[PDB]
Amino acid sequence: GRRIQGQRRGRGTSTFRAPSHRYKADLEHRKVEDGDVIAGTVVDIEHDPARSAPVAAVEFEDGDRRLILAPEGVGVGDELQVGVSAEIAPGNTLPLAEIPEGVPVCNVESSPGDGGKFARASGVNAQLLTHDRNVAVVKLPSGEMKRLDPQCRATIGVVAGGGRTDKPFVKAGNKHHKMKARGTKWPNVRGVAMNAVDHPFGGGGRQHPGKPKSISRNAPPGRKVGDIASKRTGRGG
RNA sequence: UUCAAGGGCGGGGAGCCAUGUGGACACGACCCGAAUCCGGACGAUCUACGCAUGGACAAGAUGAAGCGUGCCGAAAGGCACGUGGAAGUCUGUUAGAGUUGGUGUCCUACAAUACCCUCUCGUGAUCUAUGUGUAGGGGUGAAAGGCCCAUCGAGUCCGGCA
RNA sequence: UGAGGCGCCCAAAAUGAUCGGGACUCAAAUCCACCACCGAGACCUGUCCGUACCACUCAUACUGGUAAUCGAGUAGAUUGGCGCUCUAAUUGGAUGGAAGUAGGGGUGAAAACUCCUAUGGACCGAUUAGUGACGAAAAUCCUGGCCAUAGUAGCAGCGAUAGUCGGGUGAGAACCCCGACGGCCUAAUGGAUAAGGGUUCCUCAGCACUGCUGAUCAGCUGAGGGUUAGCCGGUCCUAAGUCAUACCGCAACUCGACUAUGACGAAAUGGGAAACGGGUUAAUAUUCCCGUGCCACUAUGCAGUGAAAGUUGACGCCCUGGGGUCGAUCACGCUGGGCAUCGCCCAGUCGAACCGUCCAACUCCGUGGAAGCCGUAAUGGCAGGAAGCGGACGAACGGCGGCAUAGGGAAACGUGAUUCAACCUGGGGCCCAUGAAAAGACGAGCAUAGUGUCCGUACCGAGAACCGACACAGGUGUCCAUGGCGGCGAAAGCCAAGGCCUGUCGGGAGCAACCAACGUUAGGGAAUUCGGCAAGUUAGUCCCGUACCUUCGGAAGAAGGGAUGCCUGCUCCGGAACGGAGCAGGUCGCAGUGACUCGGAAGCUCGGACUGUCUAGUAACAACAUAGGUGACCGCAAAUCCGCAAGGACUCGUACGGUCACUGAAUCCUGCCCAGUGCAGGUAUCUGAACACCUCGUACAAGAGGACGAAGGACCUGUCAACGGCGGGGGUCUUAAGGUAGCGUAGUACCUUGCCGCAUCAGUAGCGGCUUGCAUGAAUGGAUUAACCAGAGCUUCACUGUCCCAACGUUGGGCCCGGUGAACUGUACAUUCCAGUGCGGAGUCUGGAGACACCCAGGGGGAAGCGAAGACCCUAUGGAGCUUUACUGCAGGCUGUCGCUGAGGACUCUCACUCCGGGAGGAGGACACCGAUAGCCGGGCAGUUUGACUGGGGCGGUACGCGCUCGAAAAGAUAUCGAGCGCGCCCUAUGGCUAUCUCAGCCGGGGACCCGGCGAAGAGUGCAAGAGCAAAAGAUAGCUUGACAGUGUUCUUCCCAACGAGGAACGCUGACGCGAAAGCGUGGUCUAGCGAACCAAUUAGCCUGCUUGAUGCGGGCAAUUGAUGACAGAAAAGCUACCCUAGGGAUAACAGAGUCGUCACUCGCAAGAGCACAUAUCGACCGAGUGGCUUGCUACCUCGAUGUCGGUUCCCUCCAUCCUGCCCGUGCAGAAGCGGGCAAGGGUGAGGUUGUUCGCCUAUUAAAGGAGGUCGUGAGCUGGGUUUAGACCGUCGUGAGACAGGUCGGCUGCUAUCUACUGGGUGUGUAGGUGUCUGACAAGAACGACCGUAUAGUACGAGAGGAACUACGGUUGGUGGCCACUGGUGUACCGGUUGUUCGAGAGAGCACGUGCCGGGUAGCCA
Ligand SMILES: CSC[S@](=O)C[C@H](CO)NC(=O)/C=C/c1c(C)[nH]c(=O)[nH]c1=O
Ligand SMILES: [Cl-]
Ligand SMILES: [Cl-]
Ligand SMILES: [Cl-]
Ligand SMILES: [Cl-]
Ligand SMILES: [K+]
Ligand SMILES: [Mg+2]
Ligand SMILES: [Mg+2]
Ligand SMILES: [Mg+2]
Ligand SMILES: [Mg+2]
Ligand SMILES: [Mg+2]
Ligand SMILES: [Mg+2]
Ligand SMILES: [Mg+2]
Ligand SMILES: [Mg+2]
Ligand SMILES: [Mg+2]
Ligand SMILES: [Mg+2]
Ligand SMILES: [Mg+2]
Ligand SMILES: [Mg+2]
Ligand SMILES: [Mg+2]
Ligand SMILES: [Mg+2]
Ligand SMILES: [Mg+2]
Ligand SMILES: [Mg+2]
Ligand SMILES: [Mg+2]
Ligand SMILES: [Mg+2]
Ligand SMILES: [Mg+2]
Ligand SMILES: [Mg+2]
Ligand SMILES: [Mg+2]
Ligand SMILES: [Mg+2]
Ligand SMILES: [Mg+2]
Ligand SMILES: [Mg+2]
Ligand SMILES: [Mg+2]
Ligand SMILES: [Mg+2]
Ligand SMILES: [Mg+2]
Ligand SMILES: [Mg+2]
Ligand SMILES: [Mg+2]
Ligand SMILES: [Mg+2]
Ligand SMILES: [Mg+2]
Ligand SMILES: [Mg+2]
Ligand SMILES: [Mg+2]
Ligand SMILES: [Mg+2]
Ligand SMILES: [Mg+2]
Ligand SMILES: [Mg+2]
Ligand SMILES: [Mg+2]
Ligand SMILES: [Mg+2]
Ligand SMILES: [Mg+2]
Ligand SMILES: [Mg+2]
Ligand SMILES: [Mg+2]
Ligand SMILES: [Mg+2]
Ligand SMILES: [Mg+2]
Ligand SMILES: [Mg+2]
Ligand SMILES: [Mg+2]
Ligand SMILES: [Mg+2]
Ligand SMILES: [Mg+2]
Ligand SMILES: [Mg+2]
Ligand SMILES: [Mg+2]
Ligand SMILES: [Mg+2]
Ligand SMILES: [Mg+2]
Ligand SMILES: [Mg+2]
Ligand SMILES: [Mg+2]
Ligand code: NA
Ligand code: NA
Ligand code: NA
Ligand code: NA
Ligand code: NA
Ligand code: NA
Ligand code: NA
Ligand code: NA
Ligand code: NA
Ligand code: NA
Ligand code: NA
Ligand code: NA
Ligand code: NA
Ligand code: NA
Ligand code: NA
Ligand code: NA
Ligand code: NA
Ligand code: NA
Ligand code: NA
Ligand code: NA
Ligand code: NA
Ligand code: NA
Ligand code: NA
Ligand code: NA
Ligand code: NA
Ligand code: NA
Ligand SMILES: [Sr+2]
Ligand SMILES: [Sr+2]
Ligand SMILES: [Sr+2]
Ligand SMILES: [Sr+2]
Ligand SMILES: [Sr+2]
Ligand SMILES: [Sr+2]
Ligand SMILES: [Sr+2]
Ligand SMILES: [Sr+2]
Ligand SMILES: [Sr+2]
Ligand SMILES: [Sr+2]
Ligand SMILES: [Sr+2]
Ligand SMILES: [Sr+2]
Ligand SMILES: [Sr+2]
Ligand SMILES: [Sr+2]
Ligand SMILES: [Sr+2]
Ligand SMILES: [Sr+2]
Ligand SMILES: [Sr+2]
Ligand SMILES: [Sr+2]
Ligand SMILES: [Sr+2]
Ligand SMILES: [Sr+2]
Ligand SMILES: [Sr+2]
Ligand SMILES: [Sr+2]
Ligand SMILES: [Sr+2]
Ligand SMILES: [Sr+2]
Ligand SMILES: [Sr+2]
Ligand SMILES: [Sr+2]
Ligand SMILES: [Sr+2]
Ligand SMILES: [Sr+2]
Ligand SMILES: [Sr+2]
Ligand SMILES: [Sr+2]
Ligand SMILES: [Sr+2]
Ligand SMILES: [Sr+2]
Ligand SMILES: [Sr+2]
Ligand SMILES: [Sr+2]
Ligand SMILES: [Sr+2]
Ligand SMILES: [Sr+2]
Ligand SMILES: [Sr+2]
Ligand SMILES: [Sr+2]
Ligand SMILES: [Sr+2]
Ligand SMILES: [Sr+2]
Ligand SMILES: [Sr+2]
Ligand SMILES: [Sr+2]
Ligand SMILES: [Sr+2]
Ligand SMILES: [Sr+2]
Ligand SMILES: [Sr+2]
Ligand SMILES: [Sr+2]
Ligand SMILES: [Sr+2]
Ligand SMILES: [Sr+2]
Ligand SMILES: [Sr+2]
Ligand SMILES: [Sr+2]
Ligand SMILES: [Sr+2]
Ligand SMILES: [Sr+2]
Ligand SMILES: [Sr+2]
Repeated sequence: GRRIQGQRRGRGTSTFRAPSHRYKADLEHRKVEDGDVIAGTVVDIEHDPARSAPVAAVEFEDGDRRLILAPEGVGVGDELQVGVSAEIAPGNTLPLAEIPEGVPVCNVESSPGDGGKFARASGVNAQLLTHDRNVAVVKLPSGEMKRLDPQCRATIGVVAGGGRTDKPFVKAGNKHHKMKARGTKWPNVRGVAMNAVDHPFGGGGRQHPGKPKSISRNAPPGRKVGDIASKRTGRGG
């Protein structure tokens, strides 16, 4: 047949790329020499096109003006700290080691100095549970217990924008505007609604997948559609 | 070949070459005739979708939240009037976009998709110009096997090829 | 009373009857005899030719001879000859005229040869041997040329109907120019431009070309000329993004991703230093010239030490205040014009950049001191300091002054105001959406001077300059969005400025038919139709008023009702408007939203929630999307995806994420099933590859086996909002469960027009209910639902030419004339008609009939008309797209192993390598990544296959390999999807021999046993059938292994007649068994029980392997076993309605033709009953027929096409008669029924469901008959059904997909040549004229039917009931004609009146061929 939509994606053509030339900044933690002698002042709160959440512009002591992944409760004028000796206050960044157990953090680094990888979406937060000399245990938004190098930096507090998901889009037009700010092809035509040549589920008088939807992990691209390697399906049992 | 026998093939000198001609096989194989398949190229001046930078939307209707005033209330609030001006909101041949019916006109046409009346949309998932990107078993597709320069259930050109 | 001959009745069909026709009756019939004739290419006969044979001969050269026993021919075989080109040898012709061509003479059976004459003006032969791009009637053959078509179609149709009278120029004027009059265009038909074009621009001179006619004209032809820039674009900047170089990949590159660098990337329309006004030319113009001004850089001078922080460039959508120019309008003045019953109407009244100055808003400061005040259109503001007062900063493309005794104007050369586009500046609101960047500029003075180069510059910008082959009704961006009236308006309509008469052929006919657009139609009012399709109705604004239902938004403009102008004088709101809302009085019309503009309304049901999307070019929908619901994967060194790789999208993203899927708003809900399939997890044991390891084997190696065992599978578990499933049976069974809530005859229900009800005169429709559901049912989502809809169906009110039933009118065509001027199509002939025949669907054949030639107009019956090598169907060892547990492979994923890879069946470490980090360093780590290989998964991808037979194909079946009987016609051979029926083995005895013996069955004596008798065979002999067999071929007993090895002959397979395996009969040789021996035994009495090559295993001996020997392991001769049943041998599944090609009437669908079982109709016989009575009437059985209306059968015609059903319109016919006329019978009193006969003149109608045909139903009727004409009628109409592509449901299928099952949508080309006919002409014939006739023939339905009255309340009859003859009056259908009457029309005409323009008035134009309304003459009509 013809390559399915999931295969057109990988080519990274315009239709599938994110509007990067419109994105603001890479909200990675600042790189400090050591000591924590780095402080800045929240100079402004801005909208972040790539995450539908707010971001804060900070002016650091040494003269660096950088956008920051802002937690909830940060406002203009407030002073933020980034370093091993930073104060344990919402909005400050420091290694997990320096963080008191039982404190919600966000923008947690995967590997020390990478800039942050976990808990960066609207209103989410990781939960630092255990400390140690070799391993800091964090509970991520998905609820999974993650073991991290205690040298991994994080920001105290939860991410700004919480509850963004509580309000329904109501209209296709609203979904539309948001989708235009992402790297996604939208709207979505059902596989069952296409011709056999276009999808494993296409074809047949009435619409229906002429096959079970749970597909093997080993399936090749073009065939791996439907419920990928499902451990189970439905709501029952 | 055969204990044995019986079979098979060959045996008392005619061939070799040349020229014409009958016929066979591979090759285009008496000549034309068709839908393919493959290779390398050329096309996004059409069109599909995305992106960049610009542009367009008379007038009218309806009257959301919010706010106000008055009365009622212990309060919560309620009611009335006003204000306000929301909306993939209504009417609209505004610009602009489209095309339900006439199965009208035309059907060697004005036109290889046109004409007229009726009809639908017209502040938005809107329409539109230019630039720009995606290329052939590949694009693009709110999916009709639609569209990729009058051609697409696999473009076009030349070649494979007689 | 029997028999025979001829005839009669039985006896009905569709355009015109037939024996070929005429026509025939003591025959021109039939039968019995006879007589004489005609009539082939036969037969006889003369001459000649060919061929064969004979004699003579070198001869196949002559000559002679023979043919009763020779003379036709498609495919094909054989052989002699004609012509063409060039070569060679030999030999000729030609300027005293070659070849060729044209006409003509001669020869040859013919191919073809030759001569004469004319033309021509230079080459041309013959013989012989060669050479070959050597011969055309044909291929929808190719190219060129040409005729008919035809002086034909077009030069009309579009909301842009456009001209006319004079004159000018010229050889020539409808369309070239001037004037007048008349018109057209207003977001365009005007002005400026982008792309694109490229000289189209201007001038002069032209008209052969181009131009829908003409042309003096031009976008055409000839010749010249024309585009002038510091300040308008380019140039500069960067955008999405592109390229180049470096680096890396790649076999490689002109290929490819990242990362660096550099460059490229915006001409209307992104950012951006600076120019305005006027004048000038045939054509340029912010470019030239005049005046005035400005910017940048540089130099000099003065000033200045500031200089980079900040600001700007620089920004979304929606609402809105304020400032404010142009425009427009109002008031008054000035200048000029127009009009002249008034006193009005029009135009103008100007003046830039720039320099200078003014500042509202915003922000902030001082003062002040609000505890309730300040403020807005609105929000709002304040002791964190309100108002008020003062102040800093601070705007216009704006005001003001200069510019300006610049410019411009004939002149005047204004002044104020309102509403205010541009432009300036604020306030508010929205985002799961956040609305560029960079160069540059400001920051940062002034004088004077110098420099400011390079490229573009014309013109069109479109119903003739662009793209569409065109001077194409198409397509094509920007701005002019503020000209006047109008009105809500950037709407309509009318009119300016400006443009045009080129959406470019004209002339003529009261101008016919017919067609395209359109106006008006009495009464009825959807009767029309599949369907109100088409048309119409309603309409603007204000007031009153407004249901069910509802998600409380809506429904809603629901519905329904009323008002509407003008004039006079006023009130209210507001600062006011040339803004708005009202009042009082007066008054006109048919009509006051007067034209124009401008909704018809209501209810029920189905679907999809909604806005949105889509098949460019037959589908706009119920399909796609959607928010909402849900499930799946993934912690980021991730999941998913692209790349061979280098690398990459997602991703400046991180679970409130984003990937993969399903369902499809809300609301109420979403049951049972984990057996199969899918996914996932687990797994003692089982199974499970390669490397390494072990055993055997090999001096080694091949190889055989073993141990170990990953993923995977077995096995267990989880999982259905995972594929899917939820039946039959009984009061469980398959295969897990056995259908719960709901809904239900459904867009799903075959039966089916289900049944009841509603509604209608009548309702296959629709709605409600019932419901056992052929075959509903829960995210394959169920139910339900307000709102929405060019979605499907139904009903009602209103309205109407849809209809009854048509008419009249308008505009453009049509017709005639001038000019211009195609195409389609053409084997030939062609004046046809009725029958027949023929490959069964004829203008051309046969027989008749008719027919004087030509032309004009017409509507289209026929030419199975033209257009397209049928899209249907089948066939082909065709193609393609699609599917899958088809065949075979390939990517990809998982997994083991080896290399990378290091040190000390579980472990530590660091040093390769990986990742994080700017770095130090951290994390990990011999793993991972990568290379190689092995096992598993693997329609994600590729190549293929998927057979044949067949009363078409499919399904079914196998007549696909074998044996028997019959078919089979007495040798042999012989078909069908012919009839009956078998074989794919079985048997160590059920084989072989020998000995002894005789069987079924019946009878007699003591179903077992014993004895006797009869008994040619009916028994038995493995299994079909047919055949064979009795001291046996059977039975019993005993013995035995011949069911043996080798090798042939022959026949069969395969008649004749070639073909393999297989088989049989008969031999020779060897070895045996039994018998006294002859002899028997090559399996079972005979005919079925079967399998190639390649390969393997096996048996015995031998041959052989690359210089040589040995060993291993191979190659071969002969043969046995292993299978191909599609059985003389491929390894092999489907869909296509998205389809494509080659062909086929070799094969189907409709139709024709044949048949006539079926169907319709009739007849013979007459049982039976009809109270008695066969026959008033009904009528079984059985028998005999006719038709060609039903159906089936066949495959004869057609696949280079003969368009389906139904309807409609229009014409002809048949009779088997429904009515009407005339009769006969009756179980006929009458009236009326019932049955029958003659008879085809006429009639046979309107409606409800349904596409229907049919049929059911309703009211009428004399009756409301049936059938043929290609199931008459699409070059006539329709397009509802059927029958393409889109989509849904039920059922089927793993799936693609399928289903005379249902459902919504879905294209109808052509200018008539011939013929035919309706009408109209011109000629010829009869044979200069006028007028009047005849009547062969021809057409008619010209008339059909009914009601009523008198007869008569009579005849008849107890009564009830109730006729006729005849004479009358009227109605209806049909027919022909006419307009006094009634009615319609009446774009003659007269009137009323709305908007607008001409100043008013008067009088007029436009508002589509009347703006609208009223009346209406002639004429035409019903
Ligand atoms: C020129 S061919 C005309 S068609 O054959 C006309 C005939 C009329 O009987 N129609 C049919 O035969 C229709 C057959 C159909 C069949 C077999 N199957 C279907 O599903 N639908 C049909 O219409
Ligand atoms: Cl989202
Ligand atoms: Cl000859
Ligand atoms: Cl320019
Ligand atoms: Cl304001
Ligand atoms: K055919
Ligand atoms: Mg970041
Ligand atoms: Mg996008
Ligand atoms: Mg979807
Ligand atoms: Mg589809
Ligand atoms: Mg597929
Ligand atoms: Mg383009
Ligand atoms: Mg209001
Ligand atoms: Mg574009
Ligand atoms: Mg010679
Ligand atoms: Mg020739
Ligand atoms: Mg003609
Ligand atoms: Mg001239
Ligand atoms: Mg000019
Ligand atoms: Mg024109
Ligand atoms: Mg009427
Ligand atoms: Mg009818
Ligand atoms: Mg209509
Ligand atoms: Mg007032
Ligand atoms: Mg229905
Ligand atoms: Mg919809
Ligand atoms: Mg279409
Ligand atoms: Mg539509
Ligand atoms: Mg969803
Ligand atoms: Mg769906
Ligand atoms: Mg849907
Ligand atoms: Mg019903
Ligand atoms: Mg369920
Ligand atoms: Mg579904
Ligand atoms: Mg064909
Ligand atoms: Mg087909
Ligand atoms: Mg194929
Ligand atoms: Mg890295
Ligand atoms: Mg395939
Ligand atoms: Mg092949
Ligand atoms: Mg076949
Ligand atoms: Mg015989
Ligand atoms: Mg084989
Ligand atoms: Mg063997
Ligand atoms: Mg065979
Ligand atoms: Mg074909
Ligand atoms: Mg034939
Ligand atoms: Mg046939
Ligand atoms: Mg035809
Ligand atoms: Mg009769
Ligand atoms: Mg009687
Ligand atoms: Mg008649
Ligand atoms: Mg017919
Ligand atoms: Mg016809
Ligand atoms: Mg037709
Ligand atoms: Mg026609
Ligand atoms: Mg229909
Ligand atoms: Mg489809
Ligand atoms: Mg069908
Ligand atoms: Na092929
Ligand atoms: Na393009
Ligand atoms: Na309100
Ligand atoms: Na339309
Ligand atoms: Na292709
Ligand atoms: Na012959
Ligand atoms: Na031709
Ligand atoms: Na000024
Ligand atoms: Na003209
Ligand atoms: Na809309
Ligand atoms: Na299961
Ligand atoms: Na079901
Ligand atoms: Na809609
Ligand atoms: Na009419
Ligand atoms: Na005709
Ligand atoms: Na195909
Ligand atoms: Na086959
Ligand atoms: Na059959
Ligand atoms: Na044999
Ligand atoms: Na018959
Ligand atoms: Na009659
Ligand atoms: Na009917
Ligand atoms: Na026909
Ligand atoms: Na018809
Ligand atoms: Na038609
Ligand atoms: Na028809
Ligand atoms: Sr990052
Ligand atoms: Sr980083
Ligand atoms: Sr499917
Ligand atoms: Sr469940
Ligand atoms: Sr483009
Ligand atoms: Sr709207
Ligand atoms: Sr239509
Ligand atoms: Sr119409
Ligand atoms: Sr057309
Ligand atoms: Sr509208
Ligand atoms: Sr195309
Ligand atoms: Sr070729
Ligand atoms: Sr002969
Ligand atoms: Sr002969
Ligand atoms: Sr030739
Ligand atoms: Sr001609
Ligand atoms: Sr005209
Ligand atoms: Sr036209
Ligand atoms: Sr001339
Ligand atoms: Sr010109
Ligand atoms: Sr550039
Ligand atoms: Sr610009
Ligand atoms: Sr204003
Ligand atoms: Sr110009
Ligand atoms: Sr222009
Ligand atoms: Sr145009
Ligand atoms: Sr004018
Ligand atoms: Sr002209
Ligand atoms: Sr009239
Ligand atoms: Sr009707
Ligand atoms: Sr009707
Ligand atoms: Sr359409
Ligand atoms: Sr729902
Ligand atoms: Sr399972
Ligand atoms: Sr039930
Ligand atoms: Sr005609
Ligand atoms: Sr058949
Ligand atoms: Sr025998
Ligand atoms: Sr199947
Ligand atoms: Sr289909
Ligand atoms: Sr034909
Ligand atoms: Sr008769
Ligand atoms: Sr009668
Ligand atoms: Sr019929
Ligand atoms: Sr019926
Ligand atoms: Sr039907
Ligand atoms: Sr169907
Ligand atoms: Sr239809
Ligand atoms: Sr004569
Ligand atoms: Sr009477
Ligand atoms: Sr009486
Ligand atoms: Sr008029
Ligand atoms: Sr009106």
